[PDB]
Amino acid sequence: VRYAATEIAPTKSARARGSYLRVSFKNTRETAQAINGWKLQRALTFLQNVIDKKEAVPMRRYAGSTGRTAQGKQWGVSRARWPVKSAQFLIGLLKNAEANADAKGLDTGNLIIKHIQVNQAPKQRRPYMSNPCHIELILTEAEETVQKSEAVVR
Amino acid sequence: PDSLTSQFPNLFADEPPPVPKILVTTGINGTIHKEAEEIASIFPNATYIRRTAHRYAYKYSVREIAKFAKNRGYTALLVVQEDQKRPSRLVVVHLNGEGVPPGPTLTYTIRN
Amino acid sequence: SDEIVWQIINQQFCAFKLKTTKGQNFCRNEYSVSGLCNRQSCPLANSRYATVRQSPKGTIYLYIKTIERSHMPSKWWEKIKLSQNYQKALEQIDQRLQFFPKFLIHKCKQRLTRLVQVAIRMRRIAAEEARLGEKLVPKMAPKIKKREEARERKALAAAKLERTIERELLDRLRQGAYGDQPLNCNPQIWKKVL
Amino acid sequence: QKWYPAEDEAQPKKVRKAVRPWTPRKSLQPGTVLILLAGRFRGKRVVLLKCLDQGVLLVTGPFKINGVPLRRVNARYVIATSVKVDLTGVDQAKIDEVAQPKYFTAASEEAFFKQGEKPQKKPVSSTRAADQKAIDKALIANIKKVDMLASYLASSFSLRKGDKPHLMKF
Amino acid sequence: MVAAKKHVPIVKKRTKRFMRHQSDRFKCLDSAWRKPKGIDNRVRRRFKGNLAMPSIGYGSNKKTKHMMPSGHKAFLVHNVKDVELLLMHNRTYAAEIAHNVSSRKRIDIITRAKQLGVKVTNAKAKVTTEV
RNA sequence: GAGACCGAUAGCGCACAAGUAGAGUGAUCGAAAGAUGAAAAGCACUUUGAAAAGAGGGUUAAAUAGCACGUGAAAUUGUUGAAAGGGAAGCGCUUGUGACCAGACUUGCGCCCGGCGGAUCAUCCGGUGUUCUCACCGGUGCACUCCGCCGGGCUCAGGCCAG
RNA sequence: GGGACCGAGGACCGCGCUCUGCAAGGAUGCUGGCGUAAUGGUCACCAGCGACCCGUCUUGAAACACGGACCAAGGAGUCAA
Ligand SMILES: [Zn+2]
Repeated sequence: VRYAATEIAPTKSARARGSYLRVSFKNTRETAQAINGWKLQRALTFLQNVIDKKEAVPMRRYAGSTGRTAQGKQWGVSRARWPVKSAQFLIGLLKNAEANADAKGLDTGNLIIKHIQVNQAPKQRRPYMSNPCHIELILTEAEETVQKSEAVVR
Repeated sequence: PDSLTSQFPNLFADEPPPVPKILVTTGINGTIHKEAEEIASIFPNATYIRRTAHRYAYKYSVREIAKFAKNRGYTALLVVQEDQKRPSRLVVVHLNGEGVPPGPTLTYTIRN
Repeated sequence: SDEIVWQIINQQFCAFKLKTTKGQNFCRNEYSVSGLCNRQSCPLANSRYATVRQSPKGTIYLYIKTIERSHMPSKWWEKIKLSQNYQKALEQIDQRLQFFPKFLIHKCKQRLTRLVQVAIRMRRIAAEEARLGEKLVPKMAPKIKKREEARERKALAAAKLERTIERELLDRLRQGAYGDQPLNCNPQIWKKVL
Repeated sequence: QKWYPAEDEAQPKKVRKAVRPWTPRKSLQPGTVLILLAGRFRGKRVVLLKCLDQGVLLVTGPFKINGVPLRRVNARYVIATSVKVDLTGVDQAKIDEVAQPKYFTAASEEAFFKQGEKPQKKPVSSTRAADQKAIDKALIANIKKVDMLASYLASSFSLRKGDKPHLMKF
Repeated sequence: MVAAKKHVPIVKKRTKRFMRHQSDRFKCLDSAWRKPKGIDNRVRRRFKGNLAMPSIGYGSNKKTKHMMPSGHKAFLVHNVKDVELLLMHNRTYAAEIAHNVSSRKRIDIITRAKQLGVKVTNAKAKVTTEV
């Protein structure tokens, strides 16, 4: 039979969740896709630069023609914006998972974001509807490989 | 533990056999050959033999194979029982040596 | 009034009738030569009838029903022991179901045939199951399986498995379990340990 | 037999299909060189000995010329070639012996422990090798007399460019 | 020799389900067959390249109707008394244990069918083998 | 006191804050909204941090039952994996490739020889019930007969696809 | 003489013939292969051919007009005289 790819061990992992966050789902989905599969320190610098209006977030799926700056040359996408609240909610979620990893005894300088996922929260019932979101994310240490012994003949 | 040594003299004796010889087989007319061979690679000096050759072959019992492998010189006999074409139970039988009978049988459950 | 009894059973209702979607109907009466709801093998519609049954002591009996005692269902069937010799047992049916409908003579021999081969088939698979010693047992109940799936999840977190392996491996290097000049480690690493 | 028929399984009716002898084609004669087209000896030229029943043909190489032993083959899987060799001196009694159907036809510790192992290649029998030599002894001596037949029978048949089998005369 | 009786070869005239028209496009329409009733419906007038309709010409052979690939007809069984109804028909029918039968009652059915020589379709659902 | 009634878009508008909340100057109009668990045992304590939120840990048979709470469909959405594509593609017939899943006849009977044991064997004894000639027990034994079991020997029948 | 497709039925019964049995009221014989896979199913994709809007309602014509964003639940010949 087939066997699915098993989960990396929980003591090598670190989890963080955010539910019912009053933040736009289309913007947070585009912000989370920008930093998926990055280093932890790489992501915290990028999301802080988005806060300080330095580096822009490309818009790919939920893309609206708002800005066309030269900062999109590093992504290849001609549409860019600056999600501030989406960066702030994702920063506090990444810092939460960094604190969780240190409680579990993980190496702070070598987490990567292997899993980020944005869902939709229930709509806030007020003709105008808000679009909140759920966010969950998992950090793990980089895969460490050790050397093999030379095989012994007998 | 004095109660354990008297009840099971073979496991808790002075000196075990130096190089244990282990035989791994499957459930009867099993289909988990790749899973049992990897379990055979877990324990050093272990060989895998399928329980039944063909679908319409002789239906050897665990009691028989324990007698057959003890004659050849094996130390333990392992049977991996399958459910849903996946390993589900591990039966560990201790064949021992010389004159003492095949010792305790420990059945386990392989879940994940 | 055997035809009238058949009209009520067949068209309206019978308590022994099992209806399948496969095209054949089945009779649940224990006194039926063939478990089918046809006219020739109804114990109810046929005032004179024969069947073959097996006692749990292993004795095969021939049950004969006559019309002259049909008003008393307690004294209805007469039980007649059949021989273990197969060709002799077939002759008792021919002798005792004399002047009966050919269907009832035929289906009593076939029911005799099936019951004798089942006993041989019973003794063969009992001998094989006593040889293997394997027995079918129920699997784990849904609630117990839900319990061990939940408590294994908590045990896996509480184990902290790769931390415990590292903790125990570093314990043995400290305590000198690997011996002097180990093939386990790197000599510039042992000089750190002193 | 022993049992009464326990079901309504009807017997088959009496079929009207009598077995009659197979009539081979006129091109198949004892001594005809044949070209094998299928099997493990495909493309090899061999010499026919006897026409058996139901389209089977008893054929030898002989073994010292090409490598094909005493064997059976089906008529439709072979091609007959116009060259015919002499069988003077070949033992018809020995050929009639190797033409029998029985000739080419035929729980413990060791049974359990050889489950999954590839069986070893059993060698040739004494009678199989001896009967081969007895049949071929008068055969290749016949083959040497006709010029270039030895290299013909040791060779393998193949098709070149422009070789159209509907126009080739065999 | 424990198998089904001698049966003529099973020929299925069509192995594919008749699917309702436009059921692939609209999720509200289930795939269960409904005959089209519009007078300009291209399926109804039976133009080429469209879905065929069910018809009595697709009907299977009466000798092999309701027969499993092994040659048996399925028999739904709820307890041990139902298997014994198959004592005389162990070559024509096969025991299909109902889905709401418990674990223990299934083993009683499976033991009984082996003694009677009756094939079981689902003999490994809630059971396991212990040595 | 009842029912071949309805079962939370049903049944009275209202199973619950219901002529309530809300609208209109007013006469009047008038909703939505049931279900944790057997028991709150309704998450102590550690640690993030400004929150209707996490990570540990605990209660419980179960917390993927945590006062967003039985089950938890579809539309719709995100992540992971496979494949494809550039105004394509979608449906019908027919193969091919890859992935996953399943797993074919359920695989047996019959003779001969030796030993062992039970019987429906013995014109054996005793008892019980019966439809009054049929069944069932208890005790005897192996001259005959018949069944099993064990140990040898032999034969036959077996599902499907080719040629 | 060469080739293709097919083998329905299932004790005997009939008409016959080249009469120790036959080609005469429907296929048997021999040999081989088949369980770490014979043989199927589902999904995805490529390929050849075909077709490419449904219900209503008119027309010589639907290439007219009306309805259709999607999904769940509700929803229309009933009961009395
Ligand atoms: Zn009936």
